[PDB]
Amino acid sequence: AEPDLKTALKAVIPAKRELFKQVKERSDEVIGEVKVANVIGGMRGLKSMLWEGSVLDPEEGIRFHGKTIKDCQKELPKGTSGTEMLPEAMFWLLLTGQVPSTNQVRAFSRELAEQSHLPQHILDLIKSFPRSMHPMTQLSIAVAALNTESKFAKAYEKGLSKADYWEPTFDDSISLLAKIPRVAALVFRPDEVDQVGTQALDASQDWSYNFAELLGKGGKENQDFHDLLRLYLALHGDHEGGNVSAHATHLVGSALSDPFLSYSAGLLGLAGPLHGLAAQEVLRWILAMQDKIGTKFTDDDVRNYLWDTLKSGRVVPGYGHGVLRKPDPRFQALMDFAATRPDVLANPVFQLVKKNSEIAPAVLTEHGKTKNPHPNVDAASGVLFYHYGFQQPLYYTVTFGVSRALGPLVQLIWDRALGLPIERPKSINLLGLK
Amino acid sequence: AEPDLKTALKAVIPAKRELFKQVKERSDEVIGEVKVANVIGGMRGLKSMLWEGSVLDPEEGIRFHGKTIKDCQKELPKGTSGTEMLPEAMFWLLLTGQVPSTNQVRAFSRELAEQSHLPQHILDLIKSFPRSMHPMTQLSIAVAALNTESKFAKAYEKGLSKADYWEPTFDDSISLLAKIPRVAALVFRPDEVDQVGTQALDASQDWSYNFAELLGKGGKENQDFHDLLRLYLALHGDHEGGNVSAHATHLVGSALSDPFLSYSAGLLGLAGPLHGLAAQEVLRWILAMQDKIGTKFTDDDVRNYLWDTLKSGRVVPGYGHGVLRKPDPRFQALMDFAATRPDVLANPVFQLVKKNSEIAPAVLTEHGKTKNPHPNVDAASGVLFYHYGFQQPLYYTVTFGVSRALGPLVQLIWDRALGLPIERPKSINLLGLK
Repeated sequence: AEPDLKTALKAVIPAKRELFKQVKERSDEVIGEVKVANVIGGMRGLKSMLWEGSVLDPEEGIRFHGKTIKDCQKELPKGTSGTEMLPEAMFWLLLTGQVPSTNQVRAFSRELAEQSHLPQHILDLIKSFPRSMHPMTQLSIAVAALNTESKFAKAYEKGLSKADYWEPTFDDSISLLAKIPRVAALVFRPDEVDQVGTQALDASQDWSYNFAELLGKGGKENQDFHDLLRLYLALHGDHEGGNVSAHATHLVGSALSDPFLSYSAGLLGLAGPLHGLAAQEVLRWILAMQDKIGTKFTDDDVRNYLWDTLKSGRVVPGYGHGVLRKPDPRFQALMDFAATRPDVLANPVFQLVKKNSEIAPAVLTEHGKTKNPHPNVDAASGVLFYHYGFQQPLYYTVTFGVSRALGPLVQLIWDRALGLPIERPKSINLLGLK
Repeated sequence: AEPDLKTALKAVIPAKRELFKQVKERSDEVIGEVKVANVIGGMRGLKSMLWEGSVLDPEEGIRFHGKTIKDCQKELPKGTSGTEMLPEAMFWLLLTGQVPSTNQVRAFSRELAEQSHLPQHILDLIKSFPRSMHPMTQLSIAVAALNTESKFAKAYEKGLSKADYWEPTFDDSISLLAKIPRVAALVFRPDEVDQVGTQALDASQDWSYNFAELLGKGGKENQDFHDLLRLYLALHGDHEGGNVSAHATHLVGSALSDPFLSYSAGLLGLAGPLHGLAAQEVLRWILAMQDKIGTKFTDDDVRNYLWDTLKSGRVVPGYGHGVLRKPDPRFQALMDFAATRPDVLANPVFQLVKKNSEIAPAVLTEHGKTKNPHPNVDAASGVLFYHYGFQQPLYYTVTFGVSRALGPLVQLIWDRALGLPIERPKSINLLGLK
């Protein structure tokens, strides 16, 4: 009987609190400059928040406590079936700094499954949504409505010591994490709310598998989709604090709003076109290209389509977000998953994504307008979901929403464990900058 | 007719765009330093965001395009009846930089009343809320659900010029502003959704009056509450960008989420105990003090209570601003309103708030820990709502929610008009500060 997640976390809290004390003695130490560029540039490049679980390496890409995507694919536990790392395990790692054992992960998956259920009022609330309501709005709303179940909100109202803030924060995070796939499934399946809302989960089986089950893609016939979904959810869990969904969650949480409310704010940010639409834009762009170039096509047809796009003044979606000298290692992980699956490699839409990734970087480099010409994770994700029958791009941010619960909830727990204060920058008007 | 609000705004957009260009030539100018204190201190004192409508003067308090609270009380238009400045007028002033005429305000009030109506699905959504759901959660959720009516979300989806982002943003802001009092009234009155949801508003009357009407406090017998409600909503509209409800709105809005979604995020922040509970805390504290000091007390009984509170390690809620060297001029405005009304002066609980404001500052100064020991607006607001029959403090943040739509929506419109980019600071881990 090995330590469970809460216990593992308690063990590493004291070293973090100590590290925090050491850093705090250097409060007065100067680490950067603020320029006008930063004030009017949405704080671009201004190092001004704390985030523990992930740091972007300029050469290796995103890393979780120093572990690369490849380190995680090897070290982190897998499901009962399949080849891919579990998001639960990624969560463990983000929270504790440590790789759980398989045994530990199975026990955590079991708790997640035991807390998956929803109050009747949430299902009633979802049933009131019109068909036209955007799925991200549905997801944000239903997550915020679960604040009726917040142990943190109740304990704060009863009186709670600051040193105890993290415990009910942790309990609400696990609860949110357990319920969010079922909420997402209900957004996917508006006509099945009563049944999907109360469908009993296989408690032996993992978080992604049970999400797949609530989407109507369970069983052994879908074990490759399960592996995809595990991988996707793991890869998208956390990417530093500066992205809007993470920052919004931190910010709202810093006023001591519970995690249901805080992540709802994160999801309202993720609903924003400049933040959660990249995977859809890419799939749309690839489909259009396929339509134009035809199903059987030549390296030249692709290469010259790219030139036509760039000479029009359009961007090539899914390329060049990064600072890296190579592809986003999250992209590479998705292509490594593909390489083992012959039916995916036989899909002409995937073949076009792959061809494009061998050709577009050189085109973008010659063209010279983007700082970095390499693919990011959004270049491959949409297509892989498309291949398994998720052919309505509008819902792809929903899946992103499920994944992006992991990192921001971890940071909330830590924010509370350390006692980080309310987030309060200082504003200035344009007249004031002169 | 004189120019309507939209037109007045278009006239001042080019000068702001020009001013923005002048500031942008100075991008490279250095205006501050970033310390470790700032990274671990929720960005405290880091001047890093833009906010146009309000700037805090260290001597005069909050100012709106350079106008004090007293400048606004004198210059700004009033209702058909009453003595107090209208929030609609304050909105005009925040948006345009200019005092509207009375005629202009009446025309804007008429539009607000004509757009107050709600879709059937929002009333169905509100009916699904359980009695236990916190009122702020209800308000945040219902505001986000109105994104079904967003002109900005639809226009972005169809394709829209970046220089035209502000127009649909403006239209969604006015629409939100028009509907939010009716949404708030429904949170106050869950048993009357049928009537309060569809009740036609008097178009000749102002925004606060019609809010009062939807709360079940319309008519001539309530003309003083109307004036209170006007004053309160005006005073709380905007207080720089750094507060959580403002910052969250800006932040989520910078990813181009529409104003319904963006202000919903603002309201999830306002639902945080560290941001929207101050009026409640103060009222609870004054009532407890009243109970303790008894029927017959002196200045010393009160003075001793203050010492007991501070020696316990507790704060005196409603006292102590971060910069300002006098009472908050928003407090003074609320006490000036009281002084005119004999009914309010006959309230024992009001008399105790006033006594405390003549005594506590000297006590807090002697004690020496509270940085500036003067009352702020939270010292007086709760009691004045209590006097007019709002006797469940749980709902006081809802009223705050209505008011705080004004400033953040103005800033969104400007963010879009100037083309401000997505808000994206840079995070760092604790190990990284070493």
